Amino acid sequence: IEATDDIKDDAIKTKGYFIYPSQLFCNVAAKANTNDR
Amino acid sequence: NLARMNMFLHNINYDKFDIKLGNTLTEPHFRDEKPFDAIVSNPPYSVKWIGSDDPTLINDERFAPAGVLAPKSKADFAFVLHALNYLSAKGRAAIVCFPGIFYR
Amino acid sequence: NFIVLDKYIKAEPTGDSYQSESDLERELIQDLRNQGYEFISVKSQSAMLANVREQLQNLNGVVFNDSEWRRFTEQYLDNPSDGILDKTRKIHIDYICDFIFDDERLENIYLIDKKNLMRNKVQIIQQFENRYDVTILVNGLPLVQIELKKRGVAIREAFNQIENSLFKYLQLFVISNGTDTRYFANTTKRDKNSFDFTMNWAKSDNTLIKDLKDFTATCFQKHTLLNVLVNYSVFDSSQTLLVMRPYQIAATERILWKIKSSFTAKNWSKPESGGYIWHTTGSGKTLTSFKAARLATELDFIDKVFFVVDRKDLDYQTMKEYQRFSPDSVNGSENTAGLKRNLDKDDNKIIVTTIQKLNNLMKAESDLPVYNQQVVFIFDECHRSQFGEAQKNLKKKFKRYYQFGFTGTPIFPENALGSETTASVFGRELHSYVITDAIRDEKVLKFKVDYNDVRPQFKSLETETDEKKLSAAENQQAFLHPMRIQEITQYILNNFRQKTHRTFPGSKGFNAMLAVSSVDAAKAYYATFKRLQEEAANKSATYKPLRIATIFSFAANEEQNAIGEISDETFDTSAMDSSAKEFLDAAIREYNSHFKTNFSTDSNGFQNYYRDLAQRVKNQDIDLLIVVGMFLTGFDAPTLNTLFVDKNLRYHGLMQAFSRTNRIYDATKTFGNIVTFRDLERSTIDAITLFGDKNTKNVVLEKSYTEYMEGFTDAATGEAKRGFMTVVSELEQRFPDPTSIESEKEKKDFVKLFGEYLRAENILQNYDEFATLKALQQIDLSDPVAVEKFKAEHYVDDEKFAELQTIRLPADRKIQDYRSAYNDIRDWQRREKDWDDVVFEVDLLKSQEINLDYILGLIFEHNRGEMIEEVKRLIRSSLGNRAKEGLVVDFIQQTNLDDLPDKASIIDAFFTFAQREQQREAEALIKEENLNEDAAKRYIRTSLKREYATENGTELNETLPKLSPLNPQYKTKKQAVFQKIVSFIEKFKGVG
Amino acid sequence: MTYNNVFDHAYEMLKENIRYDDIRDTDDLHDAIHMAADNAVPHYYADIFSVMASEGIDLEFEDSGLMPDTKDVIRILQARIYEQLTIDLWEDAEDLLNEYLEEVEE
Amino acid sequence: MTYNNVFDHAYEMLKENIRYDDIRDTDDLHDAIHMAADNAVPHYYADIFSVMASEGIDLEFEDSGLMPDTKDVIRILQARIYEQLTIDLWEDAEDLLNEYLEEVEE
Amino acid sequence: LNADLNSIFVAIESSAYGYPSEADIKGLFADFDTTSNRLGNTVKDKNARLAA
Repeated sequence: IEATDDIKDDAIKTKGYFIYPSQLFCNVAAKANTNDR
Repeated sequence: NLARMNMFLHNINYDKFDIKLGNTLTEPHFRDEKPFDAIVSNPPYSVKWIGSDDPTLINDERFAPAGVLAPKSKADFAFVLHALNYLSAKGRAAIVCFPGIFYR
Repeated sequence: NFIVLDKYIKAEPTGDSYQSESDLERELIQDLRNQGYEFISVKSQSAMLANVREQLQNLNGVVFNDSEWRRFTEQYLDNPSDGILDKTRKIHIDYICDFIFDDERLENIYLIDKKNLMRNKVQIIQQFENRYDVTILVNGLPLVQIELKKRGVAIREAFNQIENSLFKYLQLFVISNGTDTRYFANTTKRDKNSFDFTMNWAKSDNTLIKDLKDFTATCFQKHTLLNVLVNYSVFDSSQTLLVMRPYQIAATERILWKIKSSFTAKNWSKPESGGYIWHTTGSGKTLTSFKAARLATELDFIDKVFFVVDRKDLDYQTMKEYQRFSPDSVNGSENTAGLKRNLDKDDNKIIVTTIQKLNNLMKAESDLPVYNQQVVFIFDECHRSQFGEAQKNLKKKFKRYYQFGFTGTPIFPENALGSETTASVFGRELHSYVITDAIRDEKVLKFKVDYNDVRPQFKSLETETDEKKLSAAENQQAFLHPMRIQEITQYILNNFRQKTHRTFPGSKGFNAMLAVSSVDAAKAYYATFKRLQEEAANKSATYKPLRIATIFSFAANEEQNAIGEISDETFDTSAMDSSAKEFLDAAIREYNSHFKTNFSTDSNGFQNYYRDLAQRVKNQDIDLLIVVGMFLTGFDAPTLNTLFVDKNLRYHGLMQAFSRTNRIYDATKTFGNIVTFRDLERSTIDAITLFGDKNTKNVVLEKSYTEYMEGFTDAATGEAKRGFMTVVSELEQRFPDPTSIESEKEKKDFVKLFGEYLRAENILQNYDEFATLKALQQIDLSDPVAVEKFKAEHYVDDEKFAELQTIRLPADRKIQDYRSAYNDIRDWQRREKDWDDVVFEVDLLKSQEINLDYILGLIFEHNRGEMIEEVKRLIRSSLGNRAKEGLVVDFIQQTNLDDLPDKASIIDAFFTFAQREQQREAEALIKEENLNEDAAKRYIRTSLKREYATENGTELNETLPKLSPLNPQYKTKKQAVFQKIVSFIEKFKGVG
Repeated sequence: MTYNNVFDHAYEMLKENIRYDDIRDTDDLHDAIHMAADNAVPHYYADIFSVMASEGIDLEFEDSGLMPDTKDVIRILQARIYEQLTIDLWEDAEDLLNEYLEEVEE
Repeated sequence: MTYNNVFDHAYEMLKENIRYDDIRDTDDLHDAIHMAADNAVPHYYADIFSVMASEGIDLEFEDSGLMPDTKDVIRILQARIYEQLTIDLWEDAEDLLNEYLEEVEE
Repeated sequence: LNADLNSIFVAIESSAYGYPSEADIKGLFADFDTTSNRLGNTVKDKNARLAA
């Protein structure tokens, strides 16, 4: 998803966009619930 | 699960690259897709299954050209009878077995 | 008292309006309160838990504190990781918890009192808090979930409309809309395999009960609901909750009632005590006998339950009975001391044995200790080859038994040949499930018996009723006259592609059988095919021939039974004479010569030949199979719709013979074409007389030709159908013919009519006279060569010829016009997305496809630019070919017919031109959007090998040009390029 | 992974041999015992040690000549398993002299 | 009953010896290693087989001369356990050259 | 008690070990019979096994 500015993300999900990596990757967790987070 | 993440870690994509849970002998899938171009295997030793057959699969879809079917404790040569099924004329199979075959 | 009801008074509302879901919900709740289900109100998970606690304390008689109840809830009842399967196993296996009280004692907390069902307490709730749902609690645990739907929503789509903790306990989902009612088993699947399994509750004579009122009055009785949900549902291992169809639950409770009411009379071992179930063959008969035997064990006074079969099924049901472990029904061999050990190996007293092992038990031993106990036998597959003397031995050397039998082949006093009836052996017909019900259940399909009345020379012989002369006329004259065989064979080779829906080359079709009487007949039949395929090849050399084989061994061994069955055929190739063995070997050599095999004529080569022959029919390799006796009981295929008969099929060998056709496939296949060549209609009526009334032939077989031509009112369902010619008149007299459809109501009414037209046409195509009437549209007139060949094919005198000239079909170009209009409606209302009301007909229009071959044939044969319009509407007649419109047009707007020398070369010329423009258009699609070139080339060729595209498989998104994985992006040029490439792959689907 | 698991495998395999070969001479029966015996022994390290920590079989011998005079320890252990199984197949031969061959008469 | 249980017993016993004897010469330290080594090995059949089916220790050798040329199998196995423990007590000697003797200064 | 062959349920004997180990008068040498337990996987299998 960086492919670029902010390492630390936030709940800005805009879930119409969310289905595109769910088709592309189908491991679509969050922006604030990762192992770095 | 660890196999499904094993091929997930190595940057393999999403759509095609799968494992199905279950016994290969009793519930194979895919039958339809296809006679393959390359199968590899490493069947574990002593993977017995009750026969011979416990179902009516003596007259199954794939073990009919064998004539007789493999008993419980010698289930390794079941795999090779499974092996020539899912394989085209172009295909080749590289399987492994126990050495101790005289004629068994 | 039963739960599959015999007599039910059909109740009715007034109404009390029957439309809205609020109405259905209020009326259902009121009716369940009237049946004694307590209605409560719960607004939380915790109050559900408190109710559960109160009900368990009321049942078990124990009292908790908050410590014990917290430990029991967190430890057994509501463990958080445990999914749906764990809860279902807890209802069906682990329904007792060992529990340690705090005053240091151990008791057994039940959940479901499975031996006295009345002690359970039921409650009802609704959900909190869109859907309108009715949940039924058993002792506070939710098990049954009723959903309600909009009445316009068809149930097949209504199925597709799919904290907390206790709602993992659900078993039965009942779905309904006020009109239809089905019930699932624990949230298995989705639309792809949807209504394979969704049953309907019924009465005891298999008449379905569909509306919500009678379903509530009959299924939701407390006794019946608890008894079905607990005592008749198998949690098999694993991922399997099996709920029995109601004709099974019928037979099971008849069995147990007959036992439990014979033991009070103390009336064992005599032919009025037993009885028999008669199922159809192949409906899931294992589970019925399993549950009957398992509930037969758990009567207290019943000691031993034997479960006998015929050879050599024993290991298979020794698995299937063990699919719910563990009934200990083990018999590897008759160690007679080991068998009486198994008689003495106690506590699990269901025994699977052959008739041979029990037979030798009665032979060898004579004074066993078990012969005075309470013994219940259950039999299966009672064809009379291994059954006779063992019943006499069982009547001799036993003292107390009840014998029950399942069957598919009953015997009646209507039958004969010195045998003894089932009722004089078993007793009452306890309950039966015949093919008429399965027809009404839409599980199998209807018949169509036809007598091909075409030969006046032999009409006396093919209609004689004297069975003595039916046997006596077996020679080379009465049945094996050569012109008889030739005219039958000519009929087959002229109407094979018509009956089996192969009138079009791009169509799929089906394939048939051919049953004959003797081997000496069948040799002449196969040689006649062998000669006439050559003679047909010597006329045009364009005729596609047929792949034909045969099999037969041995023999009409004994008389062995009553009238009248297929002889049980064995595998001894050495048992025949020299001639049939020689012919069989020659046929197998011709078989191997094309299929590249080495099946021999020993036991093993013939066995493997049979085991492959049953595989190659199933995937449309062989198109016709000459048959004496085989494949008439055990064979089963979904693409075999046609049985040609020259045989004396009688009473219920006839039913098995006809039943090899009508297994369901899709909306295209509708019923099974039996084409006979002897007098069999009276035999058919006399055979279906054995089932029941004379309404039966109005349900089983088929309506006549004129009744589909004209229109009728059905005496079976009270509908008023419109037939065919009325629909044809409605085509013209309701439309601005043919292509002037613009408003919404015009489009909707045209679809609603023309789908009915396609459906009626597909029913008509099996007939004879509609084939003649379609043949009349293609004739030369006059040209009495053509008219004489016409009347030679179709056997029409000139009065009937002019009469068929009177009746006017619509023009074929008009059919092209309306088909193209229907296809345009379909493609215009595929995009976005009032139209989502009527399902378009697809599978009919999925057929009649032209895969460019007949297109290139018309392009080659045309002489003489002017033809460019015609294909321009021929391409609008086939869905899935709309993109190749511009392709073929630009093939003929660039090259001339002089560029191609003949028909067979312009094919590869078209493929060459297609690839040459394909390369340029691929380069254009790459250049237009500046992609990742080799990556997108790999994507395009992969999608061509895969014949579609998708957003899945991110390598497409690896062809995104420089920067678009990012969230602040339009992601719209992505979808635009996706539309470009799906346009491209449709533009070349099938060429490469 | 008991000794009795291996003995059940050997018992089943010997039943297979006698059932499918119809051997009624006791010397050929004991040749079939030699067939089933090594064909039933395990091969893994931990399996052989878990069998040797189990009942029935003992570390002590019936014939020290079956030991190969060599430094291959699990060969010696597997020979000991072979030896205990040959004794237990003498007992199984006494069972199957009267178990299966009597019923097969048709 | 791992190998590491036996190694923990040997580690504890070697700590006892070095702690209560105050041995600061490495040859006498290895004599105390020989003291602790056989005093830590097990004696039962099933215990020795469960150690030999465990990790760390291998059937292969460091010196074949420790094998007694005899038909006493668990003597050979116990010698193998002794040998692997002597190697692991070389490592433990490398630990205890700097573990305990440094603190005791008063 | 062994006249009740395959009688539901188990815990009767767990009661029949409750009281004879009470016997608190005098000088017990009881507090004893607490090794018979419940496993087992299912309670019907426990009943069948203890009956065996």
